[PDB]
Amino acid sequence: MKVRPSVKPMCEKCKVIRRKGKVMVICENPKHKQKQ
Amino acid sequence: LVPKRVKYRREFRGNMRGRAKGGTEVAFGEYGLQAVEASWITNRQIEAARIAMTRYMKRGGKVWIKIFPHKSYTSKPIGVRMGKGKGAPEGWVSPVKRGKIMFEIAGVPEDVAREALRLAAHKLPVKTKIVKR
Amino acid sequence: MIQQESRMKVADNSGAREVLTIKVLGGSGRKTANIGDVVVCTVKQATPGGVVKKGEVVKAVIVRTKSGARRQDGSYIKFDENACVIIRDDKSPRGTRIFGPVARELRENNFMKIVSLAPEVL
Amino acid sequence: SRIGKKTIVIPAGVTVTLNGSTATVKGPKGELVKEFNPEITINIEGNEINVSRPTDNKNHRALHGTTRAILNNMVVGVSEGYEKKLELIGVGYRAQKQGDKLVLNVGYSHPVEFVAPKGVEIEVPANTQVIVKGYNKEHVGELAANIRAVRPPEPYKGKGIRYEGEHVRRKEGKTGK
Amino acid sequence: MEKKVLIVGISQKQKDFDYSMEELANLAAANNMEVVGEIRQNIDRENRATYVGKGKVDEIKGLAEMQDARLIIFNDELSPSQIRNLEEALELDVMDRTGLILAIFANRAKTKEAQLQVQIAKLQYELPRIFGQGEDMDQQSGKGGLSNRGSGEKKIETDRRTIKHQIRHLQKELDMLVDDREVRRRKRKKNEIPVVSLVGYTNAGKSTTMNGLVRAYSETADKQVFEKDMLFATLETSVREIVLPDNKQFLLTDTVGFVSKLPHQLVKAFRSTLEEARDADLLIHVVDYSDPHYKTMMKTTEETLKVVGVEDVPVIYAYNKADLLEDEMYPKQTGNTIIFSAREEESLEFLTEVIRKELFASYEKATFLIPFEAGQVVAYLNEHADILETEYLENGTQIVAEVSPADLQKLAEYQVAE
RNA sequence: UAUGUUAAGUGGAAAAGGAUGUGGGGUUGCUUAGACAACCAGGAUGUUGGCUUAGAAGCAGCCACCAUUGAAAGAGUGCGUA
RNA sequence: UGGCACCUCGAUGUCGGCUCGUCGCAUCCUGGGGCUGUAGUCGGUCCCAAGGGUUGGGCUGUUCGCCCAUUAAAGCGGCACG
Ligand SMILES: Nc1nc2c(ncn2[C@@H]2O[C@H](COP(=O)(O)OP(=O)(O)CP(=O)(O)O)[C@@H](O)[C@H]2O)c(=O)[nH]1
Ligand SMILES: [K+]
Ligand SMILES: [Mg+2]
Ligand SMILES: [Mg+2]
Ligand SMILES: [Mg+2]
Ligand SMILES: [Mg+2]
Ligand SMILES: [Mg+2]
Ligand SMILES: [Mg+2]
Ligand SMILES: [Mg+2]
Ligand SMILES: [Mg+2]
Ligand SMILES: [Mg+2]
Ligand SMILES: [Mg+2]
Ligand SMILES: [Zn+2]
Repeated sequence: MKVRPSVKPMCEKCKVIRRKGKVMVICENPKHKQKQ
Repeated sequence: LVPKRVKYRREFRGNMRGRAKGGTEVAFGEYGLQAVEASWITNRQIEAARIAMTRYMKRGGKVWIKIFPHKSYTSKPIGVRMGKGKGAPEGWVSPVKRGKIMFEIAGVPEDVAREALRLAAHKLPVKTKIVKR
Repeated sequence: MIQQESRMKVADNSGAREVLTIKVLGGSGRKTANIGDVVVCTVKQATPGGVVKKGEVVKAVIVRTKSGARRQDGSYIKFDENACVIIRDDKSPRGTRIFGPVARELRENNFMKIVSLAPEVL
Repeated sequence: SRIGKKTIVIPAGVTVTLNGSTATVKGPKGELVKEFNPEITINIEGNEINVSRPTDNKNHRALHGTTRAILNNMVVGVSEGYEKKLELIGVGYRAQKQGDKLVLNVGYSHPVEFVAPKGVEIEVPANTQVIVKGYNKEHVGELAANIRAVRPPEPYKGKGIRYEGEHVRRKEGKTGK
Repeated sequence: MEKKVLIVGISQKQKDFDYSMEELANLAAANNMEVVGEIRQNIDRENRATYVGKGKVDEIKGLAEMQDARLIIFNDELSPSQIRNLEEALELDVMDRTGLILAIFANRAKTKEAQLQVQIAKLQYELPRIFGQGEDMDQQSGKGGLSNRGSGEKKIETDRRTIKHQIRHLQKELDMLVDDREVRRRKRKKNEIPVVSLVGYTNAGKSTTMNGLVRAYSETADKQVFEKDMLFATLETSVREIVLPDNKQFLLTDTVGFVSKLPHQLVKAFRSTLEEARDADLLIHVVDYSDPHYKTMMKTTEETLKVVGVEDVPVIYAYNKADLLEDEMYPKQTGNTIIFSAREEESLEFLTEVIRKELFASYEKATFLIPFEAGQVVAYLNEHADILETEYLENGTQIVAEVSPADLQKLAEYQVAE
């Protein structure tokens, strides 16, 4: 996981979702997992 | 960007009240960066923004810089007290009021222009927007 | 009870004769060592022409102490001197001969060659 | 809610009753009972169940949809049932059972033991194949997930316990040269 | 603008003393400065107080005030007392060779590794000099007496402690950066790719050689390395793949150049930087054969390699600039020496042939029989080894090729005895 | 009291930046001659287009991107093989 | 590291050590986890976590530092530099 203030997509399969009131990115590539 | 010569080596800092006097419209190119707030902008910041936005376009099109650093500012070193005259000049600055267009570009399509201006605006201490003629 | 700065007489064939202890191994705040413990140490006197030289940093096992050991059946043993044997990274001696009596506790700690080379195992 | 508006056709042999907000479903395979919020309402007749939506705002829409889905799954599970399937990949990876106790040899120094709860059963067609069966979606899914979490698949050889409907992301151990 | 400077030197029993002043002028011309006059003195020993003696100071001051200079540059490292004395006598600004090299390095440091290295070198250089520099304020004579309230220390202790502290912080950041750097070498070390490193003097032609080799034998050949005459052009190391026509792979590295009379505070930075050359598998020493002084350069080159700590590595001495010389034939190999011109296809072919001969010498003949339906191994052979001939048999494919011991062990089942 | 907004205890502390939170407006595309989402079926032939390569069969890379039946069907969107 | 001169000049004892600690977390060890240029071994980086633990000497008045030998580890700061 990457914990940054600037979560945004890194490729064209990344998806931006919200869980428990946090913005995050999920993807097939595990290197693209981000949480704000 | 430094003036070749000046009449005086020291100058008041001034203020930034009001909307920009002139230069609030795109006049040479198709695209421009507009200031939304007021700020002092140094020549290092101008140079960094220019290099970023010029490198993205691969030396295609044309770029106009619409602000010049006419004013100088001074400083005092660490360990000196107050008094004993004014300090020594350090750098050159341009006071930019809200509404001023400070960079213009032409000769490239929408995408290249907008992305170059976005890359440039991240080097500047002021809040900006992108406008088209 | 051997702690740092205590000196011991060397009871084997190597060139050393007297040794000063530098560190008791086996824990951060450990202070004293007993029969069957390994110490780091330095050679203070040596026999000219031997394998171990003066000023060398070595490690050794204590084979008899002046405050000895108690056995589980309720008996005790004590000696008139403190003595050590210079050893390698494994538990093997660096000499070919061992002098004086050695305590039986060396066998429980698996110092087999020292036990077999001794004149007497008490 | 398109889901919330759909009709539930009751199969033969299963009976559904309402005690206030509580709902009870019976049939050939078992009995279910569950509590929903009173703001939604349900009609009852011979062979149709309809859940209605008083209001059009957000949470109310979501609750309508999920209430319909839960009723559908409950009735189907009572009537036909539910199952999940599990595979083991790797040398020496073995699945067995002694009575009502699943025993897994998945590469540890000890075997791993599982016992099913009430309403759920475990079946072992082959030494490298497991099946979880029951009339409750949540419990079957939870037990299959718990079994799979013992030794999840790994990307360098594919070894572990996985669903049949899993695609494992595969990596190469040595690259660059 | 451009500053006017002077350069001052003593014979000091140096063997040349002329190339030293020439390269000092070149270095000054590489710092946006121009030399408007040099002073030399043939004294066999250095003066203890002013480095040139009493009369030479007046002569230097007169020349500076006639040529209108702003700074004086001395050919050797100065002493803090020497600096104080010269500054008081000349009423100008004084700077030495170490300061000049540090100034050159500071403004060409882009990556923060170089920036931090130059920062620590500058602070280490200025740390001993602050004594008399700060004593002028500190030696105020009148300060007080016994006070029953105070710091319990003298000001000299306090300022010594303050200046000592920050050095440790900067060095700590350096160490953390180098440790992070060792992470990126994990893949290279885990595999066993041979590595060959280019070393030599400045402006020898290392970067041009690397660029030619990369254009000849790389997949992403568009990745070029900067080249120019100027001065210390490359301040960073680069690593690239090279794949030979006979299907062999190695890595080529490029490092920085150095010059004679090198500061000791910066040789630590070079020792940090040349850590890739230290663990190299082969060394290529580029020498500018055209320059008459090239011989001297070679010696000082080994000296640098003796200090950073690279030894017992096979070295091939390559003499560049063969085209610039008349009545010479190239490329040619003599012992462990190569005569060639970097900007030549044939010279690069010869150099890569020499490299292949030197590195790979355990690739021997072997024959394999790969069954048809159990295929997918001929592809490995063709993309990991050089073949000679293959045959289409009824039972499979009969290949013969020259391979490495690892391939032999991996393909031990397919070997056929004769 | 009337009409709205907010779900953070914001209210009751702090920026550049980041974001399918939520409400109100204004434009525009398709749609009961059936739109969007799922489900069923098809998704073909010259032809493995040419070059290069030991290969390259849509899917290492370069140059081309036509035609037929037909409702459409890419000289191929991605995975996969060597 | 500095700037200012707001309390104290009918007195607010000032460095290092010893004795005795207590608190913060921006975590040195130990506990849980995500990513890896994670095959294994050994590591790197980030998230949760302050329960407990966190060495003896040579030199120097020294704090700091260098060195010797250990340890799971030899944390960084506040408390009138406690
Ligand atoms: N006539 C001739 N000129 C050459 C030859 N090889 C290189 N040169 C010239 O010498 C120069 C070499 O510069 P370069 O290789 O960048 O020097 P460098 O070794 O990188 C200096 P640094 O150590 O700072 O990187 C080039 O500009 C090129 O024009 C050659 O074979 N013949
Ligand atoms: K901005
Ligand atoms: Mg004793
Ligand atoms: Mg003693
Ligand atoms: Mg005095
Ligand atoms: Mg910002
Ligand atoms: Mg909004
Ligand atoms: Mg559809
Ligand atoms: Mg008073
Ligand atoms: Mg001491
Ligand atoms: Mg340890
Ligand atoms: Mg404190
Ligand atoms: Zn992605």
